[PDB]
Amino acid sequence: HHHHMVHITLDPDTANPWLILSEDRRQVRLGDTQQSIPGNEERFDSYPMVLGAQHFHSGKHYWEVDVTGKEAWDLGVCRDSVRRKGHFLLSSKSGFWTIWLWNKQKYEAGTYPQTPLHLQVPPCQVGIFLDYEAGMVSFYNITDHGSLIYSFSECAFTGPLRPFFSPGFNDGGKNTAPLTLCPL
Ligand SMILES: CNC(=O)[C@H](Cc1ccncc1)NC(=O)[C@@H]1C[C@@H](C2CCCCC2)CN1C(=O)C[C@H](N)c1ccccc1OC
Repeated sequence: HHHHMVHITLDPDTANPWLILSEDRRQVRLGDTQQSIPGNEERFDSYPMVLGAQHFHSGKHYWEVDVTGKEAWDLGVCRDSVRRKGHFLLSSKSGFWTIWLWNKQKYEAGTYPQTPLHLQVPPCQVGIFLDYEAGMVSFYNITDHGSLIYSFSECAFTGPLRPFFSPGFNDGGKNTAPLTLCPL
């Protein structure tokens, strides 16, 4: 899957305004306050969420994310069509294919309802693989020899798809650290 590597740039036009993106659009973290930026149609308004600029219409695509020091986060892909504005449940039923950590050490897949995961090694790095034609998205524990964390299959897929990130909420005080997309 390593050879299907893709270079992803976070899109500030989708970014929830509490989010702070590094200049190179390779890092995202949650600010202590809220940016003043357009209320445009792509912007996630309710939750600290951001997409990659990239759209996947076909083919196989792979990337990695550092989560070192983080008590919560959310990673995966979603339909370009997913709703941006207002409250919703993160799941395949809303057109997102994600896993997450919340409340330090509780890992779960975004099934409806959510599936708790039994991991042997807390991941410091997460790999995300998309096979469009096979309607598949899978999550590997880079820290544990690239062991499969979880796989969504028979996803079908018709629209364009988007990479998806949240550095999580900081209700904790201790989730300040950013997500980082690893150079590969
Ligand atoms: C709390 N309900 C849940 O089961 C999960 C839990 C969850 C936590 C973390 N990662 C994924 C899932 N929440 C959601 O699906 C969404 C996304 C979530 C975000 C995502 C990453 C940034 C920080 C947290 C916060 N969340 C809501 O708050 C929903 C919300 N409560 C709501 C859903 C419907 C109808 C009215 C409604 O509230 C008005």
